[PDB]
Amino acid sequence: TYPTLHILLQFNHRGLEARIFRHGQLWAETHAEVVLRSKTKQISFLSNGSYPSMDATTPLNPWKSTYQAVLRAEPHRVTMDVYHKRIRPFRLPLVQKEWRTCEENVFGLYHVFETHYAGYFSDLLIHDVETN
Repeated sequence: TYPTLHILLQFNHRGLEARIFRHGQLWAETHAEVVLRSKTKQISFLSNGSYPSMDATTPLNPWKSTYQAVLRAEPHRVTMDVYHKRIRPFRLPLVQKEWRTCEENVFGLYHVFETHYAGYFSDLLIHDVETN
């Protein structure tokens, strides 16, 4: 097996929304209080796992900025590649991260993601899945 998670990330004026997919099924959701309008600050947060100063929530000047994180648990490493909008063949990842660790399952693979963004995401709301 290879555990894989696809995480759709939306930055908006309300914060950062993570939707976690598993074989194309929405498996889990979480939210973070990460309010960042510019692409530069968003990608800096995505790379570093944190950002020092958040922007103001402005419901009259809203925004929507979307990224996709792809996590793979290869036999002797975990990788995370983050793509603008979604993984496509014409575009390359904005952020590349790698860890010398073995993960058994999607729950461990999510823990790696959550630990890179430590302190930000609330606990998972999880949904019924019908695998394959």
